[PDB]
Amino acid sequence: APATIAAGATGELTMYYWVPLAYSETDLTGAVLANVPQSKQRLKLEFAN
Amino acid sequence: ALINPQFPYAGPVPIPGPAPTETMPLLNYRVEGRIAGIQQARQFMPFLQGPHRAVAEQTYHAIGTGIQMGQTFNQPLINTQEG
Repeated sequence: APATIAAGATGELTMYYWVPLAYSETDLTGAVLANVPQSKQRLKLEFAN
Repeated sequence: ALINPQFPYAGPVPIPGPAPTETMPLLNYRVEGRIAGIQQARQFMPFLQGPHRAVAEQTYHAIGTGIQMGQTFNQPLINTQEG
């Protein structure tokens, strides 16, 4: 992300987030079995405005 | 089939089902069928039952007649050799 965006300028930003279910790549505590239901998962995201 | 715990596959389609109709009935058919037109014994065809000749043989009749008649000329007499 640009440190500053001057008057009249347009800045381009990139951000990444990891939403964990499993604790880590080797510890599956918290992981979700999703091949067991037709019932949908919901990942709700509210963005800046 | 796979079942996964803890999300288990419901143990049935349960009692909340919507019976939509009672139209289940096929009414038996009752009928009397008569196909009775007068039949006439015969049909016309161009040809039935023939085993037509692909080639015939040559065929003939016969005659002869006449008599035994003749005009003849003979060899001359000759000296006899031996005997």
